[PDB]
Amino acid sequence: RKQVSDGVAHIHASFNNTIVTITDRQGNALGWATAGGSGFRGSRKSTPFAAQVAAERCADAVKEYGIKNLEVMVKGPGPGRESTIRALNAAGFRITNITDVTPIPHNGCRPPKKRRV
Amino acid sequence: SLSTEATAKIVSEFGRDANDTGSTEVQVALLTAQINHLQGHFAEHKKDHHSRRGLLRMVSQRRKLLDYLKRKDVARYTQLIERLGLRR
Amino acid sequence: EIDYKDIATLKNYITESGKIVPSRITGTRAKYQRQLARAIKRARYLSLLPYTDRH
Amino acid sequence: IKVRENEPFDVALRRFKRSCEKAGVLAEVRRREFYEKPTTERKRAKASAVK
Amino acid sequence: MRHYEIVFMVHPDQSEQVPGMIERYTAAITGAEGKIHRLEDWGRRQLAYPINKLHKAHYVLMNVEAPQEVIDELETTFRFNDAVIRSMVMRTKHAVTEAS
RNA sequence: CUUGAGUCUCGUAGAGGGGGGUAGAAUUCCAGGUGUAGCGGUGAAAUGCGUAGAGAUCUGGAGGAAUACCGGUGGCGAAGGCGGCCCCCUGGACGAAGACUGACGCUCAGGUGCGAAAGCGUGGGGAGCAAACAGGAUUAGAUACCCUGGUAGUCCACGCCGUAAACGAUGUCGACUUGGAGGUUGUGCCCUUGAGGCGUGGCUUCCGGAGCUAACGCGUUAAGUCGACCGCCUGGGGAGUAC
Ligand SMILES: [Mg+2]
Ligand SMILES: [Mg+2]
Ligand SMILES: [Mg+2]
Ligand SMILES: [Mg+2]
Ligand SMILES: [Mg+2]
Repeated sequence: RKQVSDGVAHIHASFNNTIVTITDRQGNALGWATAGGSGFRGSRKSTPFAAQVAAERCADAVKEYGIKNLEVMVKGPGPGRESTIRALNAAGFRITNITDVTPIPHNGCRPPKKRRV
Repeated sequence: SLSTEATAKIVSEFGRDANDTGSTEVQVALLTAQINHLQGHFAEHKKDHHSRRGLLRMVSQRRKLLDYLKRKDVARYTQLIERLGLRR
Repeated sequence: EIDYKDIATLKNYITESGKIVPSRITGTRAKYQRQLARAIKRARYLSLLPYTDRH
Repeated sequence: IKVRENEPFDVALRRFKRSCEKAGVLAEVRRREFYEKPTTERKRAKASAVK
Repeated sequence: MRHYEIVFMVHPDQSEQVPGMIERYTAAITGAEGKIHRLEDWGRRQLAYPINKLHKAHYVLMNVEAPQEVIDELETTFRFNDAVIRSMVMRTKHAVTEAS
């Protein structure tokens, strides 16, 4: 609808869920997808396959923008960390730059105790 | 600690003559310098305990040098205190 | 290694991420490593070197 | 960790992320801190590294 | 009287002040028995990171040997000179001169 | 008198202390753009947050706390403890060419001071984490573990509290007694033409001999062999309780 031909793809590789948001090099989101919404939930939405069906689904929503190339912004561990990228490129997307933007504080806030069993 | 200059300077006014820095009188005098000069550093900050530890070591030590001097020769002792105005 | 403005030298003692390289890997002595760390750190503060890759 | 390789050959090159940053730095911060546990549990590795 | 390796970087669109600044700083030092041992003007230079907008600064050296009093006075001015940004200053370590 | 102890000279390493600045990463919050139906969480869930537009993403702003990497079997400190960078003020330790003093030393009941965390008072601060508390869940029950929130507190100044598995569970000082491998720092010699090799002081890891030990083990940094001073123990419970 605006024709960008080349933007960027962000991937929220969270230990529980994975969402992909395609947006121009500016930041303005063009479309997004998420494993949780791509069907399976919980025990099944947190798998590597999840991000696949999600990422590919994010394209069938923004590809309508005449996108050709696109960089990748990966942040966070868990599955769909790499899976998402593959499917993305495998969709014809002319990849270019793959950079990890995972947050890593030089010793700042205090992480939560949590998990104790 | 103390400036190399202020040091040599005091080593003369109390030193048995010069080049010598072992003289009881000298040490005592030398200590009183930092002891007094530090009062300023401690008058401020205060919570600087670790540094105080060093301070006291100088006092307690000087107390011995002085006490010792008195035993080896009351003369030098009485005079020494006068120039440094010590012992209450 | 001794000076900070010598970015040309410190760059060798820094990974591609920006963080300084370990002492065991480089082999450099400990005494030297410490002196290097300080130069590198203050060098980054004068924007003569990067903190990480992003900025 | 930036990766921009000229000439399209879709090669991930995940070595960088898996060379320092990424996991290991995140999994390390996931749960609580450490406090006393690090000065030991971590130094308890040298007791192993030795032999 | 001690030594310091003062290095200050000024805003790019303030380059014309760089020279004027130097003369004043230098004069202030020598004025009170100062003793400059290195005056390098690296001029405009790309920044490792965009330290508060703009990725190009204007670095300058000093390595001047003078009493803490003046160098301290100088340190403050840097804060009251919107033109100048970052500023670092180390101690003696035996007067340095040349290279860099 | 000079070998103990100390002073001076010159060097050396250091997260030693007090004060004041300051930098980057990140979290959260506020505002706005893009964007659309989920996000978040768990073993699943649910509470919760979403169409009053979240999450994601981008931009700008506010603020508090802690300083990735370096980093270590590391270093400094009486102990407690102390990690970004810079300045100011300041303590101790070590080596060595030596110079100086001349037993000025060791220990120490009472005394004086320093004391983690939590806690207390006054006034600030408050992002993250989190006793209490409130929900959701699990369970037979679940005043818990888990999830969603969240107050004190955690941060600062000044005053108090004086405790800890305040642990090497090993008082301090000094002298002796096979060796091996390594770390850190000072210094001397060596075509140093070298990464370097050899010595030689300080501090420090692991292994181990004699010897010691009930055994485990300790083992020149002893729990071996000795001397000086101090602290403490005398069966378990009752009780570190009562008065
Ligand atoms: Mg909780
Ligand atoms: Mg407290
Ligand atoms: Mg309080
Ligand atoms: Mg020690
Ligand atoms: Mg042994």
